[PDB]
Amino acid sequence: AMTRKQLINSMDMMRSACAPKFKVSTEMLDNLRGGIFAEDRELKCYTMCIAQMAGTMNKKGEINVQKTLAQMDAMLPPDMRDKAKEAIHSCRDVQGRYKDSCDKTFYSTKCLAEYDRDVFLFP
Ligand SMILES: Cc1ccc(C(C)C)c(O)c1
Ligand code: NA
Ligand code: NA
Repeated sequence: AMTRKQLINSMDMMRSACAPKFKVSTEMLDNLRGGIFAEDRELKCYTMCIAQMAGTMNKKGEINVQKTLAQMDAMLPPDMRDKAKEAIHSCRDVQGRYKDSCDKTFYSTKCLAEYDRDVFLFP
C-alpha cells in the first residue's frame, strides 16, 4: 500500500487536476480535506471530479461501492484500510437519496468524514 506521504502526494495530484475546473478556493479545499464541507455547488462537483479520477464512479453517475472497496485495499496505508472500508459500507445508502451525481459524491464523502473524523482525508 502507499505510505501516508505517498497517499498525500497522490491526493495533491488529484486536487491539482480537478480544482482548476471549479470555483473552489484553498480555504474550501483545505477545509474539505479536514472534514469541513462548504455547501457550495462548485465544491460538490469538485468531489465528483475527484471520485471519477479515483476510479470510484460508474457511467450512470453513481458511486461503484465494489470498486471503491477494491481501491482502499490497493492504495490506503493498512491502518486506514479496515476503517475506510467499514465507513464505505456504513455510508452505501447515502447516494440513493440524491438524484444529482455531485450531491451523491458530496454527501457520501461527508458521511465518510462523520464516520471517523480522525482518519478521514480527501483530495
Ligand atoms: C460509499 C462511498 C462514500 C464516499 C465515496 C467517495 C470517495 C466519493 C465513495 O466512493 C463511496
Ligand atoms: Na470501523
Ligand atoms: Na450504494
